[PDB]
Amino acid sequence: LTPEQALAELEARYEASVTALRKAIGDYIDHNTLPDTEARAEGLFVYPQLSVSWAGCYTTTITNPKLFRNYLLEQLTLLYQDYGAHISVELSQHEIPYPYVIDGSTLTLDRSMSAGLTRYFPTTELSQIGEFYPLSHFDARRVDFSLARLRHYTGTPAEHFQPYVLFTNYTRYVDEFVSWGCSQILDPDSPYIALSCAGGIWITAETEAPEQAISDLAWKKHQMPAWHLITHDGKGITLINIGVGPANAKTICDHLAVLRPDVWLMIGHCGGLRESQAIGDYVLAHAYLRDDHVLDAVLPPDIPIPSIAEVQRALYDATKQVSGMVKQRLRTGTVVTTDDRNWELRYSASALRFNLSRAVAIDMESATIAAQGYRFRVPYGTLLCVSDKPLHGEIKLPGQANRFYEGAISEHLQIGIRAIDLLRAEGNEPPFR
Amino acid sequence: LTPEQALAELEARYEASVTALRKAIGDYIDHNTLPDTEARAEGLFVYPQLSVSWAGCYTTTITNPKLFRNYLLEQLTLLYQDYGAHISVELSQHEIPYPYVIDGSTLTLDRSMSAGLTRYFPTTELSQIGEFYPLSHFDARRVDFSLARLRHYTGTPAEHFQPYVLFTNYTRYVDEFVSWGCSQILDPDSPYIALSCAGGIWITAETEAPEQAISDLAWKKHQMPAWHLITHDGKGITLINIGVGPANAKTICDHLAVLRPDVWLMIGHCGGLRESQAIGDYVLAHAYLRDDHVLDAVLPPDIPIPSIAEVQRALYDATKQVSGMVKQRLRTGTVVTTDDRNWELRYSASALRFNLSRAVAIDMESATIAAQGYRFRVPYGTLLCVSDKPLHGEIKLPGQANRFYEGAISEHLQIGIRAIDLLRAEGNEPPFR
Amino acid sequence: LTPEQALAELEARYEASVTALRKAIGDYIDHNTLPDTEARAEGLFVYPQLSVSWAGCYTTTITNPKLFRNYLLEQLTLLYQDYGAHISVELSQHEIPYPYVIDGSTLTLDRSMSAGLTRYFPTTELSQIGEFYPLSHFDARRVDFSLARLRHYTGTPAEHFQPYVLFTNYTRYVDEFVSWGCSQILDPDSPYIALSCAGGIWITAETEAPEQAISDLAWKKHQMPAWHLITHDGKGITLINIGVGPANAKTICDHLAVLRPDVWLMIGHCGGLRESQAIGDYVLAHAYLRDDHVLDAVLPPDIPIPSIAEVQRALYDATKQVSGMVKQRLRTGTVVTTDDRNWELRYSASALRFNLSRAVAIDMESATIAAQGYRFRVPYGTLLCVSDKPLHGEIKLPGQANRFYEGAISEHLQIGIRAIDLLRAEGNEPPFR
Repeated sequence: LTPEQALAELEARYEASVTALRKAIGDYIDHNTLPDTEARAEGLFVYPQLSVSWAGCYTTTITNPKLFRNYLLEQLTLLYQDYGAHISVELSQHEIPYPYVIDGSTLTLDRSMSAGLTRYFPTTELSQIGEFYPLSHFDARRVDFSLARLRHYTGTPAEHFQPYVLFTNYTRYVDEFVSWGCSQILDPDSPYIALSCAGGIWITAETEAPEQAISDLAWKKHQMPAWHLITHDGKGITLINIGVGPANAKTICDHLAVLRPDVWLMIGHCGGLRESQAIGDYVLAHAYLRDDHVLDAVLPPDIPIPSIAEVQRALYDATKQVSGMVKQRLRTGTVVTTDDRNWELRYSASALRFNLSRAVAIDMESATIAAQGYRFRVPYGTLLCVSDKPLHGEIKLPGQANRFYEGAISEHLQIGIRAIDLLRAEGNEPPFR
Repeated sequence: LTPEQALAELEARYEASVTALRKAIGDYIDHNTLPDTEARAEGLFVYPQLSVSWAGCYTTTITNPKLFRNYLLEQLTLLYQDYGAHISVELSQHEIPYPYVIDGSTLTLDRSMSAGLTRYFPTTELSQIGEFYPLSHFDARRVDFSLARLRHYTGTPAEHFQPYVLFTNYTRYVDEFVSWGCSQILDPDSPYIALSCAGGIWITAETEAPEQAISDLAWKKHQMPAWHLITHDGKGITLINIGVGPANAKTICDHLAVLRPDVWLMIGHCGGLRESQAIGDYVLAHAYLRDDHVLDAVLPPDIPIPSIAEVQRALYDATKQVSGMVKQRLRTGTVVTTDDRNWELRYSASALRFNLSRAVAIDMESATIAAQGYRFRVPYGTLLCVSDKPLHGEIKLPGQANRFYEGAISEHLQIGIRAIDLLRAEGNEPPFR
Repeated sequence: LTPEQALAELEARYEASVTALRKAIGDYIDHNTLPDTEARAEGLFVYPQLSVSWAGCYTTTITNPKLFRNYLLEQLTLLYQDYGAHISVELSQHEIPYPYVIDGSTLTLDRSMSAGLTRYFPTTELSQIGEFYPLSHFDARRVDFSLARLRHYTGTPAEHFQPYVLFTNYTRYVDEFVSWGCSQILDPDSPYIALSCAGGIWITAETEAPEQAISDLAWKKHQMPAWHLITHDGKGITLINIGVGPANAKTICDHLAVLRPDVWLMIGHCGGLRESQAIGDYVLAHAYLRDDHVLDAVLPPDIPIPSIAEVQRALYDATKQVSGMVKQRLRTGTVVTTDDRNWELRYSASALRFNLSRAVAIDMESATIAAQGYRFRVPYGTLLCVSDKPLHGEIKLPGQANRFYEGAISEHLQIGIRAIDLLRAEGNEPPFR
């Protein structure tokens, strides 16, 4: 089959199933009626299934054909002009849980109606989330489970996310990014055409008020707000403010992997461990020592996490170009990651390991992001800036009086954006990439 | 010595030392002059030291005699009427780091001045923070290290904290508490006389505007805001919004232990694990299964963490009185604590342990607070409310559409406050309690 | 002191002490006489000691000033024109064991004389091998312990070793290297002037017979023969045939580190693990998975072993230039190292790890050499060539009928030598490098 037919059929089947389930819920609520157990067994509430045969056959269940349109289309056409494969679209035996299809009702229901919904209708089973080979990394019951939480943690629809992701932990970066984006949109000759903020704000070049992009209500309701800078093609920039901790940088990566991004970058601040370092110097990681106890059950510390040559070259070039000069202000080394925000009180232990690995800086998130980008096959990077010297009696705090690190906050972000630009300019494994 | 003399001498010595250090910094900045190494060796920049002899002698260095006045006074008078002890006050050989005494200058200094300050003046050494026996749990260099971060994480001065602490993780509780406090202050016959909010807002009964207590800027700048409801005696209520995670509930406890509170209470929501539980039911913990990897290096999981009979009795009585009825809406059991926000994806492992311990609920903070209250000898409690049923297909999210858990948010807080009231109504170990 | 005076004094003191000990042994053997315990306590049998003061003072005992002449001289002059330091030379309190000074006698002694030598003369104590800071990595009692075994394992004097070391495991490489060197020496315009073979053979351009360099008696007596290609300056090439196993590649590195080489290169063959690989393709390592149980007590597997950018760039350039074409014949990946020569019989276990690390090849020595070059601060590299496909039913043996891997043995060595040439063309830490 030509891929266009497959896409159209998938969309039609998914729409029919969702509409049927919505109407069944509606008339059960409003008339106390149950659905037949025979017609429902005719694949009435089931996900569409796609299979390609070329050695063997690979089948998976698709969950949102209208959101993954470009990715699915290019992956299907890449296996239709270079190999010999047959494409089949049919109905599966897995059912759509009802909490995922609520977009036209208001469940102001008492306990009896909730019990009836739980009893007579499909629900989520934890034994499910986790012709004989898988075609993609994830099935439908996991992608749909993750898309429901992306909209809750972040605050923006999942249709807006862009392929180049930046992570921060300091709100001044957010202010700088919003200002720079609002300045760039007004430029007549620029790819960007719109800005989407957390909370449901859509700013274009024809809005009377540009002074509501950064409101204080966003940090009230959403744990990890995100700002997207849309492009006409679909190649923009996304900024996510994860926070502080190695457990908040793992869940967001888990939920964000299902969109298949193109690159993850980390931009933050650390604390130097070498006497030659001065506040305001850049650190580039080429190896990570993992002291965060998360991910030790699925990826043991014996497994080595390498670096990616292309990303490091891009970061070095961007630093050289933007800084306008770098053998003394930029270092390359091993960064430590810990889940203990008060490691000083136990320093006398950690010191031993800090000597065996010849570490250069310490932070709290980079190793977890690198591990998650290794597990899900996403390119990753890191570029940190020294904010204090804990071991040499110049210890400071993020947000307090610091006139040398606050100066280099509007230039660190420029280095990150230039790295993204340079990366974009150039260019048992499941067959989908 | 009578304790009054000891208190006066401690205050005078501390004030003299702080003033001397401040003036030395000032004239070094403004005239490029250094201090003598001989007069400075006359105990010019040193903490006062207090010793009591009664078997043996105990000595510690005091850091802020005017903040710990009541505690020190009662502890010293309790050892002067029941034992035979001699009290001595002198000068120690430990020096006051300069970052702790900056309250009258503005260090808009370049790199040269910062280097000079680091070289010619006392600084923080990490080998220090961690007549022959200790008189208190902590020395001065640790109390002063913690008081500097209490003011940064929270946003309020350390002189306002109250002895009865409530922990939450859901901002609706904060809104309810602020409203109830502002309503209580206006009552002519009530112990409370003022409210102190995060960010530096002081509300009394004679303020024109009571509509600025809860602003959205607090969540922008401070990670863990706190609201205090002051009382004339010093017996009020403190509310702290720690957040989500087992690593944010450990650092705040580390920094808050040095004020010697009277009780820590935890008020939040969990996810039920038993089929008989309905959304809106109360869970009371009598044992904790610790799956959070923090604190496993200083308190191994073999050590048992018991419960406190007085606190559990108070919580049961408060629930019975406020709820106005409890053998079916209230359960007692074992709660699990995990650092993985997506445990469902790995459920098939954890299930085994969930069967061996006969668990009743799952949450993310209670076990760490209980362990920290065990280490520092502070009474602790816990009272959770079921918000979803993950294993039985009724899984929900905090902040989403939930009309049965949002109803019992103005009554859960009342149960907590009544428990605090009931607890207040009644009533190698260092000699200080 | 000017460094020349220090060198002359060190040489004179060492020569005097060695001569005194030799004569004492001689006259004890030939006349049954003992040495005085008072004159001997005048520093009569002691190592010279060198100290430099510049912050603090560093002292170490020198063992062979006439062999380390250039290294010591340049390190001492580098600290005399860039810093302020004072140089002192004196006598230490450590004694020279007699087994290290036997170069003029023949101990055809019975048991009585051996017992007398052990009793009345200094001997080796195992508590010793393993003004207040160390000036170099090793002291005299360890350097002298290692120089005695370099001459036994290898078969050549320690004065001939060159700074650029190549490791092999296949004797055909040795034959090719000997032939190429003997051809290069005869060239009138070439840096090389002599060849030194294992067993004590010295070949120059004026020898009648060039057909005795490669004799079969070398493999009889010496475990790890080495061939040196001397240069007039001191910049030549050394080839060492370590053998097979991860325990023979660790002891030779231990003993060879004390000469401070400039680069270690590994050249061997592996077994591919990817279906796209064909026999005769090159693998370049950028991360090592360590399954050899040696070195797990001094460098745990948690510590990451990075790669060196300069060496990898040189290897890539050399492959591109020599091969005369490389995106398909050259791969970059993770190599596994194991101490089990029959891993196939247990494959069903190792497979799991082979999937977590995305490995590309398997060998038996590279990871140990990389770890040893990390511990002693020596640059390291690796370039392997595929010889069989164990997992895809093309398994072969080294030395058996293989007409595609035997062709690329005279070109692999050329790539290694070109890499050495390119590296030479360009260009709590002890102060000596």
